[PDB]
Amino acid sequence: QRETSCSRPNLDADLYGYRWARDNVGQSGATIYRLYGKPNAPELFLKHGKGSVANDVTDEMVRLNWLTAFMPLPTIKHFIRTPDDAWLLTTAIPGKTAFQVLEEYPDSGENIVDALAVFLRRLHSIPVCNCPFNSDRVFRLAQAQSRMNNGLVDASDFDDERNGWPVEQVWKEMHKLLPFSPDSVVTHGDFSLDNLIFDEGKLIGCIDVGRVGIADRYQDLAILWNCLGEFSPSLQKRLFQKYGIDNPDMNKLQFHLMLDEFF
Ligand SMILES: NC[C@H]1O[C@H](O[C@H]2[C@H](O)[C@@H](O[C@H]3O[C@H](CO)[C@@H](O)[C@H](N)[C@H]3O)[C@H](N)C[C@@H]2N)[C@H](O)[C@@H](O)[C@@H]1O
Ligand SMILES: Cc1ccc(-c2nn(C(C)(C)C)c3ncnc(N)c23)cc1
Ligand code: NA
Repeated sequence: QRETSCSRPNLDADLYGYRWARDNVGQSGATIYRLYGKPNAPELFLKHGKGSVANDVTDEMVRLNWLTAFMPLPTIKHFIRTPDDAWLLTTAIPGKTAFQVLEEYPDSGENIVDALAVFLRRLHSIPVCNCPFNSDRVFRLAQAQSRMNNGLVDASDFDDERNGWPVEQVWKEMHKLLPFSPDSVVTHGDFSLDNLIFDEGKLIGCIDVGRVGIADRYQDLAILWNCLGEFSPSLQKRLFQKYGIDNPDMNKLQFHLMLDEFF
């Protein structure tokens, strides 16, 4: 059947009367706009990806859409995909990042880490049978290989212990840590202090979920542990203690930190 009846059925009016600011200025990836200062309307964020980055913004859109059923996330107001562009408009989660609150309230360090650990347990508790996204080490290693071969790796942003290493050395050394035992949980993928939002003293949500998928829990623990290393070894140790691991697996920890060097 081809019913063949002639019938017939955006982003412009969604943005009426907002002030525009351009955020996260010196960071890679999508251009980020903060929309604010419109009376009687919530703050919004608008991501714009061109070229390969449009795929990244598209990845984030579908992971927001899926994961919001389980966790507190920004809400998708509008998304557009054209052959070379992606625009993602979301509601802002009010508040400050974990990083911001740690700097502003140094004495709150322990409470902040406890909250991050509990939040991480909640995410990791989502049964994997719900998750349509694969983010496992095999998938991420292939992504890392392509980024290295495409010349995209930021070799000046390596951790201190790999400062000045050629990217190829990191690649080679990382492979010596394999194989290790399979563990699969729903992960965030970039669980840094920048991507967790606190408001009025409470952890109310996470952002930047474009790498969400099934992976080793150390994908999230490692990145966060690394961030806490800017502040104190005791906050790093407390993360694992609150999460409930007796003996942090230093091999998996090192593997996932090396892997994140490529991203
Ligand atoms: N290229 C884009 C990526 O840039 C950062 O990721 C990088 C980390 O920042 C680096 O680590 C440094 O910064 C940490 C705090 O972020 C510090 O604790 C750590 N001691 C520092 O060496 C790490 N070596 C590589 C990782 N790719 C962003 O987070 C990530 O979202 C973004 O996609
Ligand atoms: C100081 C600060 C605070 C928040 C954000 C932020 N970035 N982003 C993205 C980048 C995911 C759109 C957000 N998305 C939703 N809510 C947010 N609050 C943010 C950024 C910087
Ligand atoms: Na939600």
